[PDB]
Amino acid sequence: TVTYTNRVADARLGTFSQLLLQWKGSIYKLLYSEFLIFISLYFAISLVYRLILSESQRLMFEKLALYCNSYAELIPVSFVLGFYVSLVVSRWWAQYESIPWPDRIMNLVSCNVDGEDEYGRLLRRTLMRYSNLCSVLILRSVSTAVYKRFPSMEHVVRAGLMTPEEHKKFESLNSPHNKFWIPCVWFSNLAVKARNEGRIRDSVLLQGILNELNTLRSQCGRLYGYDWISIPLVYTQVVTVAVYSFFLACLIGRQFLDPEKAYPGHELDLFVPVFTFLQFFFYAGWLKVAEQLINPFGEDDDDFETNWLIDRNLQVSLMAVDEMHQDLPILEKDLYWNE
Amino acid sequence: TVTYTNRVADARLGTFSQLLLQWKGSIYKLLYSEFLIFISLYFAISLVYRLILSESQRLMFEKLALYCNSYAELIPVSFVLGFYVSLVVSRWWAQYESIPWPDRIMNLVSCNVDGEDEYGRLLRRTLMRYSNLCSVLILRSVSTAVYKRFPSMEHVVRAGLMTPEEHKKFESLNSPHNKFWIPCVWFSNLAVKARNEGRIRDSVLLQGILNELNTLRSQCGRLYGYDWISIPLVYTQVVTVAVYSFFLACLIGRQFLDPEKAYPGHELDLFVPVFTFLQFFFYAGWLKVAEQLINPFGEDDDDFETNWLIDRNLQVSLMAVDEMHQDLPILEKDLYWNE
Amino acid sequence: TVTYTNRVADARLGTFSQLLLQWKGSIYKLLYSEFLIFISLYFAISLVYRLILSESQRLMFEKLALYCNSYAELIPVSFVLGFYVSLVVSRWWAQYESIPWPDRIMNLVSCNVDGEDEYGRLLRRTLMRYSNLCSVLILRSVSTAVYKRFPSMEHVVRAGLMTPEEHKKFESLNSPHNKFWIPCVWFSNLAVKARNEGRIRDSVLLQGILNELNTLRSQCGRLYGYDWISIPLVYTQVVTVAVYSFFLACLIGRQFLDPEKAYPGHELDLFVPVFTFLQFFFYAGWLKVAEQLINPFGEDDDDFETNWLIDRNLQVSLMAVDEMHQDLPILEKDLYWNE
Amino acid sequence: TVTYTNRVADARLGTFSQLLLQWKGSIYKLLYSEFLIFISLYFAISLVYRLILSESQRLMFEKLALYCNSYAELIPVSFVLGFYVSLVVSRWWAQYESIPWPDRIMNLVSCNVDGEDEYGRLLRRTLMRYSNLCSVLILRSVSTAVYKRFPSMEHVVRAGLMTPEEHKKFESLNSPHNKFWIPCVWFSNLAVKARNEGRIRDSVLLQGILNELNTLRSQCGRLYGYDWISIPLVYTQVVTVAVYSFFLACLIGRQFLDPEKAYPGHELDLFVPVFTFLQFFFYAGWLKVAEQLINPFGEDDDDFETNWLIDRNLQVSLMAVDEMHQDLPILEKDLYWNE
Amino acid sequence: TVTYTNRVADARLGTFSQLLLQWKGSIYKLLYSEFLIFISLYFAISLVYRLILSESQRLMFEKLALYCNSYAELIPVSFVLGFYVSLVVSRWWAQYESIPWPDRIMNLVSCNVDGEDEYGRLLRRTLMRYSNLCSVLILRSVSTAVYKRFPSMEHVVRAGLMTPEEHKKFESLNSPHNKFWIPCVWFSNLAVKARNEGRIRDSVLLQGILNELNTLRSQCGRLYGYDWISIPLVYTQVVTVAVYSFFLACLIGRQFLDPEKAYPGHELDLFVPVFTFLQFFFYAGWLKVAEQLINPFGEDDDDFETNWLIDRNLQVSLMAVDEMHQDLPILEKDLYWNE
Ligand SMILES: [Ca+2]
Ligand SMILES: [Ca+2]
Ligand SMILES: [Ca+2]
Ligand SMILES: [Ca+2]
Ligand SMILES: [Ca+2]
Repeated sequence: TVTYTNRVADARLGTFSQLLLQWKGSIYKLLYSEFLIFISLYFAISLVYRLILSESQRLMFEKLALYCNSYAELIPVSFVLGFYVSLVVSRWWAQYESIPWPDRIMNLVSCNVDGEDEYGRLLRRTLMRYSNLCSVLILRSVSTAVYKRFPSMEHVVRAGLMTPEEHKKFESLNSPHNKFWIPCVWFSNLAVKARNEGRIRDSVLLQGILNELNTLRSQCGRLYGYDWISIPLVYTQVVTVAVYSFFLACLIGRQFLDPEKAYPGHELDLFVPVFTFLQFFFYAGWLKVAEQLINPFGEDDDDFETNWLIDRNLQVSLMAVDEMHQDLPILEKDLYWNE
Repeated sequence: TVTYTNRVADARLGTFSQLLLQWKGSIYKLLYSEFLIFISLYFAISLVYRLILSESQRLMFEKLALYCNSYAELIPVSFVLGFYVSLVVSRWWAQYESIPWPDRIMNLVSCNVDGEDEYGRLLRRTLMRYSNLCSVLILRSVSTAVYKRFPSMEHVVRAGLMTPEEHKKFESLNSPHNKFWIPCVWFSNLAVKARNEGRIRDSVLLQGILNELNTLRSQCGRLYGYDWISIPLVYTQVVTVAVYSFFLACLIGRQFLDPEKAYPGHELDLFVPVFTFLQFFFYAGWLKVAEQLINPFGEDDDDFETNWLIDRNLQVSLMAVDEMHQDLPILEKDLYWNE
Repeated sequence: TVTYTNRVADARLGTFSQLLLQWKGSIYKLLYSEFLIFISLYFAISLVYRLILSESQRLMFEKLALYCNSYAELIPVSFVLGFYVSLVVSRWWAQYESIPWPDRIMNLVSCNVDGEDEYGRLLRRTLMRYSNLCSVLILRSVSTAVYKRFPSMEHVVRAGLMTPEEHKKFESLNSPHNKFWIPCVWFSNLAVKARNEGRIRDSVLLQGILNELNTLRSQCGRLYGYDWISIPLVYTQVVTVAVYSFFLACLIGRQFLDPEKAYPGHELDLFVPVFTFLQFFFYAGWLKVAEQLINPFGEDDDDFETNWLIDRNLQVSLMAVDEMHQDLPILEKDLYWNE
Repeated sequence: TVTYTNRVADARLGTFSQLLLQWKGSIYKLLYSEFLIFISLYFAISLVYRLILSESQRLMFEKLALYCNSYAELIPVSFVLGFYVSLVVSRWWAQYESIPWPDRIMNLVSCNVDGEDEYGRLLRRTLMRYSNLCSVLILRSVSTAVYKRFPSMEHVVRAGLMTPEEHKKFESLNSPHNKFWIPCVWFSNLAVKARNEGRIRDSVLLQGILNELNTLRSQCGRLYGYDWISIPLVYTQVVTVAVYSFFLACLIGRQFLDPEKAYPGHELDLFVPVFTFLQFFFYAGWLKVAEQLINPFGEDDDDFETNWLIDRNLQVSLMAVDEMHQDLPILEKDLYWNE
Repeated sequence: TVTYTNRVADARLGTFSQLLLQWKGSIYKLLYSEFLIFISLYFAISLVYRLILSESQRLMFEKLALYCNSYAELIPVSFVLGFYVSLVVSRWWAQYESIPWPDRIMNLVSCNVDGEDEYGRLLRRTLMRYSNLCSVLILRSVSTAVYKRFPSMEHVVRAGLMTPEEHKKFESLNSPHNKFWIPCVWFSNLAVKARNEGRIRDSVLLQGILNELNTLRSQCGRLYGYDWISIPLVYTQVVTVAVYSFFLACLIGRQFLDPEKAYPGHELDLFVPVFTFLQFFFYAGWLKVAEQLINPFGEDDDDFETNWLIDRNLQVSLMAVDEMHQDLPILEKDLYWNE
């Protein structure tokens, strides 16, 4: 993602005007190629009109230019872009909040699974590693950056997320579907084993741990559902046909005709339409918003930083249930102590 | 569904322009017949205008064409399509998230119902099969693809979802309503029987299993509610009358009149209106979005893959509570082991 | 409600065009009287213009018709109808999901309240009957169809929902407010009595039953809140003044003036404006959507079927906690049994 | 509030047309003064134009009227009113659902706190009175009607909501912030005291009572948050500058000019513009919707009835935990008793 | 924030018109510099047109002014501002409700952690101080005002939120990420230690305390997610290019041309366009709404008062779990006591 939230905290004079001079993740980086194609086509048509055509051909081209200028209409294009980009942004933020965080399971496994010896330490680390693996196996299915980081399951083993005996048990389980649900079953079986051996005290603490497991499972299921069910293809083809029809009308209708014939609206020849190019930046950039956000797990400048998030979740989890189990600072009186 | 999420991960040059060359689930496959009817009517009217009519008849037709061209208005049609398609897409995604998944019940039944002998194995398998049956009995009511897969209850028996004694008990229960709530009562009675025989340890684990049962029941109730309560019929008839009135105005008002009489706006005869046909693709495709998504359990190219989802849920459930009960990999130290 | 969800499963050629030939719940049944009033007023003004008026009076009427045709403006009317109908449809679907279903309480009372003798049977039936009564007492307050079914509390007694001793206890309780909260207190007291006599085993099962009771109470409170707090009256009067002002402009501005005087836009006399009548069907039907859905508990063709839903809930509840208490089919091996 | 939900149940002929003849809470009562100011300014300008000005002054005024009529533009005003009123109505209904209801705590305190003697009776009444006080102390902060009912804390004591020893303990607690959180701490301490004395049986029932306490605390926190964080002032000033700029353009541009000079669009002198006044009612009433609903706890005709709701909550709570503790009707067989 | 909710309770005559005379947080304070730049550029171009240019240059400037006036189009600018400001306001209110409040943890820690001696007092104070620290460490990451209050962790120590031994333990924990999750692990370990020493009675009360801890952790995670994932930069650059293109068209197209040449629409020379400046206030202020609300934790007049909220939360928490532990008013009969 491109974070600029510290830049737009106050509403000063140059609040949003300073954001037009940025390159990374901007509208220019997304519209360079389309703008150069549009410039090339426009000045090609204009120079063919000025230099090649004969006089009757010029008259027919002027009539065609008036015909095409009658259909350059902005309002329904603005409608369909507004509703489509609203749908895309709603699904974008809805996909962000489905990314699973291990912290709620971390707080309970760090405290409730007892044992300051080796075995309870190993038990807590294995539980949080099973929680992180259940998230990595769905992020490598919904994202291309995580999939380029983990192309095979052996790359998941190399990273330390899965011991080779867990990989042998993982491949021995025979299922033709996506296997992101395997560690979230291993977690619950290990938690019940830990209770039956005497590490978890009562049933209530075990059921709290299992409820947070099911919450993380529902998060992974939401990510799977957003990846598997896209925005419909016809509703994307409608907005592209609309925007490209508007720009095809503006390629011909927005020419500068001959002023000696005095057409209404064509009394001046400027050789370069500034406002047509600004309308191009407006409409084509407001389509590129929806092009960028339709899959936020890719590799754009403003797609989600998911590899960083995997690294954070693994380090924080194994830090909090190993180095922070019953390791508290000394209970002292605070500054607001009355008596 | 038609998945193209891997294709639109990055915002390259040909991001959405490559989606216009696709056929399966596209706008062309949904607009072929309407477009051919529109082409036939338009060129019929145009050739009758050019070849059959006399001169005074030609003058009356030109006056009628100016009258009909005065009413080809795009802005309220774009309004009503925008709001209606927003409603349809909101209900579409709301119906996806109501499809029940057995995984939250699966995690708890795989671990908490004890017994490595035959009886506890049979008990866990019967519990997850009662959870899957409560979902299949509502998917064969809300969907046409699941109903063509399971036309009678005997087809549900053949698939292994229901033993014949369960079918005899199912038909002995006399109720004139939809019976999708029967296995979700059998589940809770079998869970309480399993607790009273000594398989489930405490009351807390039993109540956690029953809470996940009630969550799956609420999912099935949401699917029943979305199928039974449609979008109102008058609010669909409004958008169809609007779009067909616009196209009836464009059949006559968008003719190419005789240029020798020099009507304002009709100075050139091109024999084929490109921009009228592009406006047809835009408006008729933005109506076909709402036609396709108004019942996402049918048999379109972008309706929900529900038979696959039933097969997945059954295989994953019976795999996780039978082959994975207290079958864990060997507890080893991970790569991040400090001491 | 008018269900057509099986008709619009696929996006065929005649998907929505077949819905224009339906009568029950359609736009025609809602716009018959307004359309006949509009036709009568329009042709009255037109025939007075053609037959009664003198020539200077004709000239003044033509000037008035041009003045009124200058104000027939469609875009803000389409704005205010779009936002108002969006609010109405949002509240409509929000009121559907607040209707209470007894099934979550049914699953727990069918299993956890023990006793295969007469007393436990009577206890379970009394609990589910107290759950259904707490829903009927709010549906007869928010709906007119349920109120015509149950005009007095004696009609609730006749239907079997309330024994006469419960009616005596119900009328002995002195409160000047709506008494839909009485059976939801009787439920919790009977559940605690059932626990203290030895029927409910532990505290956890009792608290699960009471939590589902409070969920059904929150559902009834939502229905009470949606009925008591309407859409504001000024926001309905705005959209009616807007639509009726547009149609008052179209009564006079859309006349066919005399072609011999050659007004711009009035060069042809057709005697019947097709597109004005189609704009009438569009705008008046898109107002009738909001007229129909503003109270979905009435007696329209697409209001909620609430009497059927009460009958279903009562039959399913008393069936599941009496005939299905510890009455399970024989535990057999399924078809996917491995060993 | 103005309830008309029983009036608009069916979609008859006079469904919404009968709502235009109502006065209480209507558009007329909110637009009387603005409409009279607009009428006075308009006819003042018109009579100064007709009677006072000389001929060259008349020519300059006609040029100014054409200039101002060129800027009376309706579409962006309709945009900004639509989005702003959508925000106001969304926050309005969101503030209704945050009003706390004591019924979920009432069901649990009526049943779980044991004791048919004096002490348990006093304990249950004190618990529900602490629940109601925690709601009254935030309704007298967010509302002006509740604040006029309870101007000081002594008026809260007079009403019986707070005994004078509770007022002494309430004022002894020294905090410079709003003290609506004090009775919601007293509730939890009294509940734990009641458990430790033997009135509440187990820990599970105590934790259920405390969870419903925290739910009511979150409701009060939502009301505090909606009152403290208003809609931004600049986003209200934008819509008022837009609507008043449109009406300032219509004061001068919508004059009836001299017909003898034959301006295009001013060929008739009617002395009173009907459609300009109807556009005034439309736009000014669609602003008065947002003016009325921006604080729904005031004293408009369609603000929330909060004093009634406080009276209801207090009477229902003290009725249900005192007169209805273990006072059940006699368990009889219902009408659907099979055997 | 700027609170005016007490001012707009009723819908009087001067309800919103009195808000146009306010300065703090208004549209004037946000548009002063842009308005002066626009005034300077406009009157510079106008005086260069009136005094410097020759006659043929005047003719070319009039042609250029007609060309630029043909592109001053308001409707798509109003579209894109409406949808963008709707997104900004939705995220604004969504970020308000993610601010964590300690009151739900406060109610349970004040009652369930036993001990009226020194040790239980210190235990309850340390628990609520760990809850407040977990909120301060994320507010100093998402806000600039809290970060200017707490620039280093030593400033957090000075304020009494963290004792120096807790700071030594906090810096000994080695993690390269944001450490706002450390006190929410210390809380759960101290709660389990308090249960194992005999202060918390059962497992159910401990699990309720831990569930409210996880709820506050999810609140802090939501604030972190809204700060880290901004609105996309291209979707802000689109709306700024649109608004600045409209104002660049209005700088030249809205000039007052020479009336002696009698251009259509330029028949009068007023020297100052009132309606162009009002359209500037409308569009530029409706952009400044989105400029102000895009980061509501900054230092605008209508950003969130977060330092006050931190002070309130700390004082209320340490007041309620120290001075209010088992300190109840005397149980007296209320005014509604029957017998
Ligand atoms: Ca992307
Ligand atoms: Ca379909
Ligand atoms: Ca109705
Ligand atoms: Ca108000
Ligand atoms: Ca700000």
